[PDB]
Amino acid sequence: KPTYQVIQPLNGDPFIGGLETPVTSSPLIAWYLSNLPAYRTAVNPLLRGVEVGLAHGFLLVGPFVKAGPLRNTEYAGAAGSLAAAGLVVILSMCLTMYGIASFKEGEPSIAPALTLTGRKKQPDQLQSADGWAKFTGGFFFGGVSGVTWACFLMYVLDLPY
Amino acid sequence: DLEDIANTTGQWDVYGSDAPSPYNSLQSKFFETFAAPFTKRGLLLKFLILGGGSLLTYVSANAPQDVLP
Amino acid sequence: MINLPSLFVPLVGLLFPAVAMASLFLHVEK
Amino acid sequence: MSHSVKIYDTCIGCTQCVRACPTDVLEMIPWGGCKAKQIASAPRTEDCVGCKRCESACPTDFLSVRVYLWHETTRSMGLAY
Amino acid sequence: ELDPNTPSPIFAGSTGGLLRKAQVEEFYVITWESPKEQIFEMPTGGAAIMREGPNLLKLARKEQCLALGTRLRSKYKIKYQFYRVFPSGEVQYLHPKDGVYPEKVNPGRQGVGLNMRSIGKNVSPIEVKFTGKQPYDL
Amino acid sequence: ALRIPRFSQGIAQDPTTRRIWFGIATAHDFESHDDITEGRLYQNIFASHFGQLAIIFLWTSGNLFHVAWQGNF
Ligand code: CLA
Ligand code: CLA
Ligand SMILES: CC1=C(/C=C/C(C)=C\C=CC(/C)=C/C=C/C=C(C)/C=C/C=C(C)/C=C/C2=C(C)CCCC2(C)C)C(C)(C)CCC1
Ligand SMILES: CCCCCCCCCCCCO[C@H]1O[C@H](CO)[C@@H](O[C@H]2O[C@H](CO)[C@@H](O)[C@H](O)[C@H]2O)[C@H](O)[C@H]1O
Ligand code: SF4
Ligand code: SF4
Repeated sequence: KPTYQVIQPLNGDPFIGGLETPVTSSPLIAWYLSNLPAYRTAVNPLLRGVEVGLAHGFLLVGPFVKAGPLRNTEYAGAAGSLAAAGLVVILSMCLTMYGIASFKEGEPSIAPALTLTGRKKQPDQLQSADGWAKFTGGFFFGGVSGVTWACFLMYVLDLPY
Repeated sequence: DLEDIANTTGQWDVYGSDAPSPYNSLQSKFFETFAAPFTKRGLLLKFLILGGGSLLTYVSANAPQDVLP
Repeated sequence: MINLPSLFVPLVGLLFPAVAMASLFLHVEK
Repeated sequence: MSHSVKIYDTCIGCTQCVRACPTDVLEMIPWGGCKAKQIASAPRTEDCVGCKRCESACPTDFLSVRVYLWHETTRSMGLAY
Repeated sequence: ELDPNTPSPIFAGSTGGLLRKAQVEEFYVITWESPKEQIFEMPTGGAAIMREGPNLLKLARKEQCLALGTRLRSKYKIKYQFYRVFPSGEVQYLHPKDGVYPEKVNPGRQGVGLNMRSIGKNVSPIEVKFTGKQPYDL
Repeated sequence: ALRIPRFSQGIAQDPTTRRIWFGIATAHDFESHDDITEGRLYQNIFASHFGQLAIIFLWTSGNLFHVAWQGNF
């Protein structure tokens, strides 16, 4: 109702930064981002893995199939996979050996729901190594794969321009 | 008092942190173990960095009749 | 077969690096 | 050492002499006779960063301190963050 | 926070102080007295007001929160007071302890000033080779 | 906030990046860094530069080995 929320710097105390303006916390945005790993950890990291792998997947094509090193390809193995089914791979363990900055070793299974979560102190960590696996495992099958309905999609194209 | 409109529906209000969408499409365990071997992750990565990276580079460099540098 | 001695620049200038940039991220942790 | 820079002098009087330096130096610990009788070189130094604001003022007549600590926490440099 | 809103040291916004490393490790915070409603200077670039409560602002790191003095004693007041908050409790009772005002006498506490030998002719370099049996761990 | 670099100690639990650089450039300063004795040191430069002569022959070898099958002689 007010001048802009009940007017506030942060959630509350103004001695943390964030300076909650728009571009920060307008219900216009903060909802365009929480089926995913923004505020709350849906299901485990398991599945988010491939919508992440895949979406980021069929990117990196015209970047390296239309800006490729000697470009506009007449090779049936480009306008798609070619190599870049390398990036996802050079970085699908650019990750795994960051989940070695995560260990914390468990197995609860709580992607099913119980009592309206919080995951509470959900900030900081509180996602152990046996989580960051099933994500960067979702990554490979999201990266490699997400590279082919790029490729596989013929190409009808416009522009332009 | 007409513009005292009793806040034309309060809302409740604050929706929530509560509850402005259900969740994630039911597509899941339609990958259960499907693609495992990072879902058998129980000791790996050393395997995929000789394997994958000896076949992004073994045949990837070699070639039967140049099309040279 | 004809004309094929190209593996000792990636296994070195490429893959050997992969190893240690990975591996030696032992400096961070192991 | 881990914060070991010597500003000592001989007067260790601290009036129109020296005070400046974030926390580190809770002295006035009068040794049994040294004129305005307050002495030594520090208190418990495991607290703050690495100034030489430490002299800049009130004698050390010799050296004056600076960084020499090496073993160096973070709290011991602003940035652990 | 709000459901508990216990404030004292007015501000509004700011991209200055406190961020991630004051939970995951240590905390640090200053407290004070004051007469009547007065506008101050601030660490972190900004600037606000006073009146009371505890007058208890929390601060990122302790070099930051004594500079209320390096000006916040060119603006009246005996009393200003900063402690050390953890993510759980104590040991390091920061402006607590005994007496206060660095330049008095109750006890002596630490300090020393000497090493082995004093400032005198240490043209004498580094002596023994570092070896587990002759008093050079101090 | 863990413990790492296996020789120094002040360096070893320094939370920044100095942790790294300063690791990779105290290595060769044997005389006085944690691990050392006038007995250690000496020998710790001795089987060091036996790690020398050693690297001078993997140089010279290859010098004579990119030459013998191509590289006119
Ligand atoms: C790539 C990035 C770079 C980075 C790291 C940042 C980082 C930041 N910016 Mg920022 N900014 C950038 C580029 C960047 N900016 C550019 C180019 C502009 C235009 C001048 C701005 C204008 C801007 C403003 C006005 C503000 C910030 C703020 C911030 C801070 C917090 C805001 C936030 O994260 O909300 C979360 C952000 C989102 C949820 C982004 C969602 C938008 C997506 C979905 C766009 C999708 C595009 C769509 C498909 C079509 C567009 C096509 C094309 C034209 C782009 C953060 C430090 C805020 C700040 O100062 O700190 C509090 C402040 O409000 N920025
Ligand atoms: C324009 C150019 C320029 C040039 C020609 C150089 C040249 C040099 N710089 Mg340098 N530098 C530059 C700009 C430049 N710099 C700039 C702009 C900055 C910052 C403003 C620096 C900051 C800098 C620093 C701090 C240092 C140097 C050093 C050096 C020297 C080290 C050479 C080397 O082979 O290391 C080779 C480098 C590497 C092996 C590291 C790269 C790692 C990458 C490839 C990993 C990629 C991650 C990937 C996504 C992960 C995949 C996973 C896989 C590993 C498993 C060399 C003289 C160093 C030096 O003095 O050494 C004697 C060092 O001190 N530079
Ligand atoms: C988040 C995300 C992601 C990921 C990220 C990551 C995870 C990254 C990582 C990265 C990494 C993980 C990296 C690494 C790097 C490495 C390095 C950089 C290394 C190295 C090195 C070196 C060079 C060494 C040196 C040395 C040492 C240290 C020892 C002694 C001395 C010497 C010299 C030897 C992406 C983007 C994908 C997307 C999605 C989301
Ligand atoms: C490829 C074959 C997949 C079919 C499932 C059988 C083996 C699954 C691999 C895990 C090995 C342990 O076997 C297990 O399988 C079931 C899943 O179907 C388990 O059920 C559960 O186990 C985990 C233990 O924390 C939980 O996170 C999950 O709720 C679930 O996967 C039983 O705890 C056990 O029988
Ligand atoms: S020399 Fe410095 S601080 Fe030392 S005794 Fe005097 S003023 Fe005290
Ligand atoms: S000189 Fe040293 S001890 Fe003194 S204040 Fe500065 S940093 Fe602290």
